Amino acid sequence: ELDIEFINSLLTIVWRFISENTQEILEFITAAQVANVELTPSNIRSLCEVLVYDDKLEKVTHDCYRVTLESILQMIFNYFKMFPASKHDKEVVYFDEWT
Amino acid sequence: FPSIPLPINGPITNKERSLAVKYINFGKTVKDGPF
Amino acid sequence: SLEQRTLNPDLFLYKELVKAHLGERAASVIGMLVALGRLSVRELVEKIDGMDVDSVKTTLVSLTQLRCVKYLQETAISGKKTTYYYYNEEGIHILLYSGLIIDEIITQMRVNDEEEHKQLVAEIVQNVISLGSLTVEDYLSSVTSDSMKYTISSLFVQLCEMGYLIQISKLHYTPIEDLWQFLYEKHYKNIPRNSPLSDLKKRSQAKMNAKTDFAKIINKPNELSQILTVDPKTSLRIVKPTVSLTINLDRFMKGRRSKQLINLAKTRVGSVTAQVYKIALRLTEQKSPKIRDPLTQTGLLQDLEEAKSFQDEAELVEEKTPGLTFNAIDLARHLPSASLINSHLKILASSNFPFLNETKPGVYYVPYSKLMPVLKSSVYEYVIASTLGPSAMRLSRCIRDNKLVSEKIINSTALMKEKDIRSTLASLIRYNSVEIQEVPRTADRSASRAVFLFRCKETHSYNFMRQNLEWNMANLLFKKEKLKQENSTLLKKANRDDLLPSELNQLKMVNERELNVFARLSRLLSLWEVFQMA
Repeated sequence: ELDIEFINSLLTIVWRFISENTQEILEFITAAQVANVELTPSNIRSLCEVLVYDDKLEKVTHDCYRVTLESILQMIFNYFKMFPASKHDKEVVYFDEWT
Repeated sequence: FPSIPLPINGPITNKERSLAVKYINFGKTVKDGPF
Repeated sequence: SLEQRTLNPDLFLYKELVKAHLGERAASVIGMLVALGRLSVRELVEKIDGMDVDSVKTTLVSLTQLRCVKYLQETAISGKKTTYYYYNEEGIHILLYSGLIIDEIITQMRVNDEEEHKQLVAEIVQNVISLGSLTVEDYLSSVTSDSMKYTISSLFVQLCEMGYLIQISKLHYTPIEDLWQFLYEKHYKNIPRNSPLSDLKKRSQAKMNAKTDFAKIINKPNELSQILTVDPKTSLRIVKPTVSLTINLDRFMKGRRSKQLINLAKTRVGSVTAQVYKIALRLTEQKSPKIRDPLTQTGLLQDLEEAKSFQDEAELVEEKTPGLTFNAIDLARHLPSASLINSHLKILASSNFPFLNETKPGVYYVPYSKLMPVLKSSVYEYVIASTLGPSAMRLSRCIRDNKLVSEKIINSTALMKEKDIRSTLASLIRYNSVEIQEVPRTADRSASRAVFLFRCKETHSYNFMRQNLEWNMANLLFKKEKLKQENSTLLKKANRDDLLPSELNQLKMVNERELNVFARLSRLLSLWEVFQMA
């Protein structure tokens, strides 16, 4: 809503129910801990789109939303558990130093 | 001096360790073959 | 290392490969053609320095045997027979992929277990093309003559009739365009005094009949009616012994296509259906649409009406293909449950990617033409979030749907602060993911009285990412051979034995560090072969 942060801390709550499988989302968000007011559906369709950009959430059937099963990734298509040594090994690959 | 690495940098697994042995005898076959 | 980092295209790759496993003498000449296009022998020797005329003919026959060039002949009215030589692109991909075919024989030929040709079936791939061409008598007259080779010779027709053992001809030793010119005026052997009128139809009757001939002559490799001879005596079947044959990429590149296409399953579903969909593809690559699709290499691709027709026939062949349209019935018994078929492939219909969607009810097929372009969109954006922040992944997805985005609507669509996005966005102008487009509010396109728009530009974003890795192949291969320049005394001493107790220490570290090179080479190569579905 407002230009400062805590929208990132807002959006981490709404994803938790959809992992286990848009007017139903308005009942989910109203709770004790939520404070920002009047929670209009125009901000819900905007806040839902960011998780599609971050690939956490899927858009189907023009109004339905499902998880992209990033929860098992959250726990080759797996950058985690991939640690580089990066020291005393001169034969490494960089993305720069070709431009 | 160059930063920002590729994310594929890890210890070799036995799934590809024998696959890498198939390269070193390949070039030795060609060079110690005819040419 | 700046002298390599800047002034080297994939010519730095190709000069390295002939330097990697071949003599030094051919490294200059194979660079000289691709730096020049085409040149014959009578102008070859003047451009190069250090090699004589017959010294070239001594050298040129070496890479001619390993299918590294493709030759051609042209005669003039007044001139003699001139041998214009062209360049082969796919013949050196065998040299590039050469380890991965060895682990393709094992993983695709799964009927056998605990067989004693395990060392032998890996040797034949090392025999069929590393020696150049190959015929049947070449291995029959080895140090073993009979020696239970009927279990070996009849084993090869299992390994030939499964594909990728097509007999070579003039078609494989020539490129694709120079043979199209000879057959083009073969269909223009028509006198102009038969029906001269409406002259724009005269090349139409040339091109529609040569199109059927080009489809015929590309089946001449795949025409398996003559690659096999029925044996009346002592043998069930065998291929013809007078056939000189090699291995190609066509089953391998389609094999690596599904090997790549199986990797999206383990991301988009768990482990149960990822085991299911492996069976659904393995019956299909025996006759699929070609991944390189050689019918669109060079022709009348420039006008739109023919450019429509290059996929107006390809999808209709793909939809009406008998060789891959499976009944969704017989695949259940291939798993080492008819309800579990239409339940575990129900999520194949409901998944967000166009695979197993359009078909007749009851029978299924795997759509191809609209599938791999989203695979190219799938992994490329995932590599954008790899090496820098995932805030770029939010920016990367934002442009394709919010078309021609501005920086005003970027705060209504995406939600971050104005201190971290401009640091991230400018990190993606440098890497050619976005395209700037400025619109002025004054005359002469003044910079200050102007605003700016972005664009996705799905062409230059992927051309940059292709050749960013093509240089990253030989950059590691150049560090391979400089490791052979070091320690060069004892490596020939370790090759003349077939022992100082402290010398052996400096032999293991140089062997394990080069072992990581071939390990990481297979990693980036799988990331590179995704962009070869063009």
